[PDB]
Amino acid sequence: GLPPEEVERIRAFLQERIRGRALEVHDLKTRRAGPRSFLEFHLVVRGDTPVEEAHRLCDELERALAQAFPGLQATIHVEPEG
Amino acid sequence: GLPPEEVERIRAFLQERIRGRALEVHDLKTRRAGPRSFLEFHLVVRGDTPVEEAHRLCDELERALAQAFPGLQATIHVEPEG
Repeated sequence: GLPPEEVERIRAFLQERIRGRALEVHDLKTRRAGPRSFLEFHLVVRGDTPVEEAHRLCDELERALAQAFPGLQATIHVEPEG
Repeated sequence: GLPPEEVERIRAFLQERIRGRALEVHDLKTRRAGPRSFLEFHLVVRGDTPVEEAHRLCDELERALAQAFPGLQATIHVEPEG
């Protein structure tokens, strides 16, 4: 897994980016493979969120994470509130 | 994989069960493990489908598949049209 400090940076980065668009990030898991790294988390959204909207958010977050954390690839599991 | 006639019955079953609730199923992958079997597929929904509704449909399809094909367990990837 990635260093705890990095995980905290990633959490803070996500929190800022999801304001008004998602409710919670949880079940966050990481692993390193040399020059590359992996992140997986559940992204909680309002139940009424359109699937397209959730998908677009995930795509944006993946791109943003890749830029801010070189080598990092994210997998995101969208979850409705409750 | 499962016997070819069975895979087609699974496909046709899904296509019926999603009438009025999703658009398409694709990329069906199957495996047998003794008396158990596994299915993975992609479920295409309208972009405006609420995330709660997509989640509920996946749970329903999983239950329906387990009843119609004893021992079969499904994993479903939701995706918006286009």
